Amino acid sequence: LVMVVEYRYGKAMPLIFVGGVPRSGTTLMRAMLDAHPEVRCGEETRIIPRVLAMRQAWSKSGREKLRLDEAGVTDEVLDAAMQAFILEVIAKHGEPARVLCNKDPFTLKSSVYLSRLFPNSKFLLMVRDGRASVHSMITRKVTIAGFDLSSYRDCLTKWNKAIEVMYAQCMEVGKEKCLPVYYEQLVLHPRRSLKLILDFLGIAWSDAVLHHEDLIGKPGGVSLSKIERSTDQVIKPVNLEALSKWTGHIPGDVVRDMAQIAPMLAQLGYDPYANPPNYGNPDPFVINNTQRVLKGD
Amino acid sequence: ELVMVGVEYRYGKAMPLIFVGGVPRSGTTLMRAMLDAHPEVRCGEETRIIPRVLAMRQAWSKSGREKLRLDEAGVTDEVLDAAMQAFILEVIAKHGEPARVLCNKDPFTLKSSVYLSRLFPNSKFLLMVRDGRASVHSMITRKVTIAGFDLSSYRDCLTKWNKAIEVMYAQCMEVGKEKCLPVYYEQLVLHPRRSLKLILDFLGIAWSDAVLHHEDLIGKPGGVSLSKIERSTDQVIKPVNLEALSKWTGHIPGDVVRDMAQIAPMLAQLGYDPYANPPNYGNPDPFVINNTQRVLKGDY
Amino acid sequence: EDFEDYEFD
Amino acid sequence: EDFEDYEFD
Ligand SMILES: Nc1ncnc2c1ncn2[C@@H]1O[C@H](COP(=O)(O)O)[C@@H](OP(=O)(O)O)[C@H]1O
Ligand SMILES: Nc1ncnc2c1ncn2[C@@H]1O[C@H](COP(=O)(O)O)[C@@H](OP(=O)(O)O)[C@H]1O
Repeated sequence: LVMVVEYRYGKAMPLIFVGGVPRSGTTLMRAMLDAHPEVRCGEETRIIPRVLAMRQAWSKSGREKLRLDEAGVTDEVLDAAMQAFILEVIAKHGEPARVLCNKDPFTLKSSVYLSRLFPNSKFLLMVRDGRASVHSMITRKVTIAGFDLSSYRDCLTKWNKAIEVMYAQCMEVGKEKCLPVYYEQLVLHPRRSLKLILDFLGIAWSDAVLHHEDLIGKPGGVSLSKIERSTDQVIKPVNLEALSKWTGHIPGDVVRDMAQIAPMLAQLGYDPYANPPNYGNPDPFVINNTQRVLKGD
Repeated sequence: ELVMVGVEYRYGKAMPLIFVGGVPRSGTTLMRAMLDAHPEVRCGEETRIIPRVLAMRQAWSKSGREKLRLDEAGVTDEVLDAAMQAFILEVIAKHGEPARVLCNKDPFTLKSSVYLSRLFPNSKFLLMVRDGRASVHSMITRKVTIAGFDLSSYRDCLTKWNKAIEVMYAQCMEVGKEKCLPVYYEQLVLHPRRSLKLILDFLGIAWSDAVLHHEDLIGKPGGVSLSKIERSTDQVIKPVNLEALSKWTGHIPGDVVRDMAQIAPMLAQLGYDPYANPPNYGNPDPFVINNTQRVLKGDY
Repeated sequence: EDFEDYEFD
Repeated sequence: EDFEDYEFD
């Protein structure tokens, strides 16, 4: 029970799951939460998404589920096992804090299940223009098993189904427990965005969430894996550079078929025919941050 | 320490677990049935998910690069092991009735006995060993599927039985005498009383006569839970009997008979003569003879 | 789909 | 190339 004021970890504890389709601002989000003295997310565990996928497998498969039932390995047992594995990884892989958090992008495919397992956890789902997420994964070569980096159409098609699932789960979990966070809104208005999020989380304001990059390497602060692909971006302050670098890099046939390939775009408020949408007006805060990044601060 | 009622039994990483295993079709279900019949012990059915999580965790440490990324994420050996410990123990503790001593039987878990030993330092291991010609004949004629085994070929199945037990036996040896005991299926069948006396000693469990009466305890409180879709079930409902020791003989293709020593050098190493076709496994206790006559009489 | 009596060895 | 950056399903 004990992580090691003495916080004890357990099924009923307050928990924050951050996720979304990779290259959707998920690391930025968790680094901003990490900056808060009362929150710790830390790096991507990688193994949590694996045990969940495993779990999601033994459910669909009839033959397998029947065998597990007849062995007394019921939902009750699997869930208890999952709970304990997850609690241990989350609780022991970084420093302790009043509010524990996990970011592993795909965990948000099982938010309904995770919410059932942890009845006081809440969920932040990152949402970013699929066209930006895909162009990111192709040009930087961030690999996802089953996405074909040689094809915009494929990656878009699989972004679409991925976020369709995650969004539906977010809706079922309910608005008290899951908040869709729009990357482009977070970049455009950090302070407005973080105000709503923390509120939603039932956690109090701290200017530190607006200065995540000053807390990199520091204690109670933000810990970054040097192998994680987002790391070189998260060291900079919230800035505007990555909003629409995708524009013009989409093959013309994919541009034509955008609404059909990615109907989730229009669902989440991205006009699939704006190249790019007008995401909004930048706060002076991120205008200034952007200006420092270009000079090299 | 998680708790269950059904007095109240307390379970943790330091409790004495029994892990039974071996190559499937080696009498592993029989062995765990006999233990389930001890009132102090529950093994219960094959969980399936334990060797599955063990395979996964294996892959992660097997790749140097994946190990590095985990370490960099703070997901270190200690964190993995704690999550494993916790995962495996929930499944073992809760997949059946509670009992003073807890036991698991998933045949290939024994390829991971050094690891499980490390995770659960008072757990012990029973490696079931049976003439591979018998297990292979069994897996083939019953069509019991094992990932990577080609059931159309005795040479392939014996070649892989050989590899599986070579690894399992290397693990057993490495944890040592105090923690892993090989149990010969044929000696178990011919001599159940003496076998179970030696097995219960090794485990530091007081003798109980009910180990020799597992068939009277099927489906019963503190007794033997059987899954009706596990392939050993129709065999394990009967008392320890003799029919299955030697029936493999003569059903092995002549070329494999001939190469038996190249193909399965683990036969010799374990005390099965590869050119004895069959070996003399020995002579049965009157108890087993009577059990076998009861089976033929049709009391099951 | 790849269901077998023993899936991991 | 024993594991990708990501996985699930
Ligand atoms: N300080 C910052 N300001 C704005 N966007 C940031 C940021 N740090 C990271 N991001 C963006 O988050 C995206 C990665 O999200 P994830 O962590 O889910 O992979 C990257 O997009 P690009 O690769 O398009 O730059 C990255 O630029
Ligand atoms: N009551 C009993 N007496 C003797 N052997 C038994 C038995 N119950 C099961 N077995 C043997 O255990 C073997 C299966 O082992 P496992 O459970 O490890 O697969 C089977 O061999 P056969 O298939 O040759 O009959 C089976 O006959």
